[PDB]
Amino acid sequence: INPTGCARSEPKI
Amino acid sequence: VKPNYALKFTLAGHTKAVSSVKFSPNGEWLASSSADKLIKIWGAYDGKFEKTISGHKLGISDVAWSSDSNLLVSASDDKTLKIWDVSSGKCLKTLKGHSNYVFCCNFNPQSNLIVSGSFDESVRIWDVKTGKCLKTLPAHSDPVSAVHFNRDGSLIVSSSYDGLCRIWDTASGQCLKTLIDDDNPPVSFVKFSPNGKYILAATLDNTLKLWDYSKGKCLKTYTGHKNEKYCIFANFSVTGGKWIVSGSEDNLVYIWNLQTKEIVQKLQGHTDVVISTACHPTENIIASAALENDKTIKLWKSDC
Repeated sequence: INPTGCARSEPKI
Repeated sequence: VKPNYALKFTLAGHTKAVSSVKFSPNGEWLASSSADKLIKIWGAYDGKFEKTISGHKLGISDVAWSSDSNLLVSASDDKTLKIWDVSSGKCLKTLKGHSNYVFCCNFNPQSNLIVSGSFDESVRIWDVKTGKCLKTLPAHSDPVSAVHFNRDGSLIVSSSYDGLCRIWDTASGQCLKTLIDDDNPPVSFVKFSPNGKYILAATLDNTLKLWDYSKGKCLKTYTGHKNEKYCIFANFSVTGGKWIVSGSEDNLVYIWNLQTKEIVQKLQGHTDVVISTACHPTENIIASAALENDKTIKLWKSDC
């Protein structure tokens, strides 16, 4: 699950 | 000569990060996708909210228009894509098959096909009429960050965190070319030029590159911005002067002179990462969108 709601809005770690 | 983009409208309505904005081919509309699970349609000229399109179970990372401006396709964390009839807002087909987040999508120019890229590391090609998946390409060894058809639909270019850009034969599914510039930083975006001869690629080392597809050679690099963490859309602006346009992680829209590689404008206004930019197909208009601390889309207009 992406906390922001979608994959693109998460930073790459 | 430099452009003079200035802020015209700010489009507010999404309740989470906006992920992608795209202008309709006919120039009438702007579509936006968001982490809030919604697609919204706005007037391209007046910025006026038109409608909300809903149905996805989780947030959406990308959206794209059919060539006749009648359909949209969206890519979602819910592992599906959906084809929408814009006029009615109805979901016509749900494209199922991916086994992880669907990250990127695009119609071919004929608009009889859709291509998608996913965190499942594959690229899929879908029949628009039947909703059936025609090909599953084992394209990459890490998430697929962008997919795009060339001008006649004969080729697909894909990019991935695996550091590769790959070009595929649409008909046979064969990998025709792999492009890499010795070092292997994650590739976060890729797109054909409007004539199909070049590919513009972003990597997560603050760098954009213009590649000659045929020669397989990097010709130009664009730098000065911040891009270390996010898959940011970039564009060829061709309605006036010839620019490269991109978002940036310092909350700005960057515009470079395509030929000189010099930064010509930096647009201020957003308050979080600018994840997406788009260029109007006939008029000097740029749309930008930002992540969750901002949640807004902005329309900027210029005389050249």
